[PDB]
Amino acid sequence: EVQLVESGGGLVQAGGSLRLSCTASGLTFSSYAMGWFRQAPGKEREFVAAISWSGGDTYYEDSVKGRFTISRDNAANTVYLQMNSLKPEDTAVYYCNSGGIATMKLMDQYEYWGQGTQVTVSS
Amino acid sequence: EVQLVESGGGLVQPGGSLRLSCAASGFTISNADMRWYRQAPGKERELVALLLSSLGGSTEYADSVKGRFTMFRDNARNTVYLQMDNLKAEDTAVYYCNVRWTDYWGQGTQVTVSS
Amino acid sequence: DSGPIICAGPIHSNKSADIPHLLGYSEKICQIDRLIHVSSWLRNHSQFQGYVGQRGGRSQVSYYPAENSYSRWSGLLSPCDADWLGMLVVKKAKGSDMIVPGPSYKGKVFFERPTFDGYVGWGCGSGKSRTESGELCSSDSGTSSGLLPSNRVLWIGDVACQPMTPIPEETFLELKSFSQSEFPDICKIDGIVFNQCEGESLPQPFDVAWMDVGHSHKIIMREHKTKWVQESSSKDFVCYKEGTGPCSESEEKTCKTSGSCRGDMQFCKVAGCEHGEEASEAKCRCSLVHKPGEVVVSYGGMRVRPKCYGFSRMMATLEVN
Repeated sequence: EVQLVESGGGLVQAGGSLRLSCTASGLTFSSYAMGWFRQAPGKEREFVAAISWSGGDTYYEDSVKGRFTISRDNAANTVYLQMNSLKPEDTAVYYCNSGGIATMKLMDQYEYWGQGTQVTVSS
Repeated sequence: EVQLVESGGGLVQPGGSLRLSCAASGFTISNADMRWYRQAPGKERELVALLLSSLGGSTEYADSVKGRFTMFRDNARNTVYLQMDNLKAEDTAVYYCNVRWTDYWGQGTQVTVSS
Repeated sequence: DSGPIICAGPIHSNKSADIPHLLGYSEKICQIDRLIHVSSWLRNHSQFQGYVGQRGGRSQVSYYPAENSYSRWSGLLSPCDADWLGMLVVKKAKGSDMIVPGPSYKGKVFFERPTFDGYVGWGCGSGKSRTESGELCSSDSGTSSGLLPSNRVLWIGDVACQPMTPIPEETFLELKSFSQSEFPDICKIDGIVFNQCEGESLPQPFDVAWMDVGHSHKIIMREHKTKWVQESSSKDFVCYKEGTGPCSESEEKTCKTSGSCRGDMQFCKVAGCEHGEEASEAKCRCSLVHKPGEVVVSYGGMRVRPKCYGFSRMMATLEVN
């Protein structure tokens, strides 16, 4: 009955900045390690970022390491993802999920997905 | 003190019927879970039938004797029975009366099923 | 429920796949996460083939009671987890072992409870499942595919196992004297001879706090004040790769001793991290397990650190006159 509905999309311009949020309910936030995933149009899902329970350990995709910053707030059960220096190639629907700190890149154990937020960047 | 007597065994052709008995002295079966055991010659023991007075008095049988063994208890005569039906030659063993979670055991009776 | 420590739930394909013995501590933690230890235990003892914890992992293992204080802390190790790490051994159940009533035993394949002597685990054979009593294995089409979900595993008690600092015999005998003075109305616990008694009642369920300082038998207490302390030793850190899985022996030893592996700040002061460049995907990274530390118990005057501190269900024979 895990229900993690996210928000933060829009049509930000090239080089813009947007902040996404994902509220997780029905599951212990402070123990799960959350991650953000993307979906380019007409393509499968890719791992983007992850964060440990304490918020001290994060990893990114190599192409997006230069800008993104994922931080978590255990008080209101939200996981965030700063989007700095956007590029036109970042147009994708961002899905917030959870489960495991190491076994995160492989997108095979992921039952179910959030509604997702559509983020599109115009040149 | 606690003594369980065991009786009711004997010889019987396959497909017969027989009823065992197990008197309990020093305590009441109305509030004690009871198990029936059997040890065929040359091999170890295993559960046969349980009357879990702690689970609402529900009877319960092993898959090997299910559909052929019936277990029930009446508190008036302080005895527990095991009605056996459609006995095959595989059931020739010595049957024990054992109180759950304790080492009180019966002396054992021989039930032989053969032609 | 708590989260996985390292790895998410397994997705098993071949039910006869061999379970290797990986030396890495983080690899052992990942195996614990995927309920590989319970699968290997069932294979070794109960003639079982396949895996438990399929698609669910360790997060959704059944507990008795459902509300468990130590379950919500992922880093706290259960007796089975301690078994996979070599701390203790979970024995195969014998005829004399007692199965506590109250838990829902229908459909379970494995369930363990901490006894007054050691730790006992019951397991059902392949293609079989425990009945409602918990005393019998019966045929079941559900546990036939060879892959079973985590709801088939039951763990009894609010147990937490940890590294133990050894204590001498005099302290143990003083603690036993305190326990026997504090429990004058108990004669037998799980068939192990407690204080002398000429009159034995029927065994009854008994919920009581206990510790496993480590000797002939456990110590059960009624009054106690348990404190938690964080030492941030090498056991409190688990090192993993970027997204693939846990690191091997060599990488783990490199990061945990040489101090050239980046991670979080706690690991940075405890051991030392790598700084400067950031393209270290191959290099391992280490974080701290989500546990409140190790329990120090202040019971019977002088205070001790137990091996396992828990609140489980045992069997007691009360005194009669």
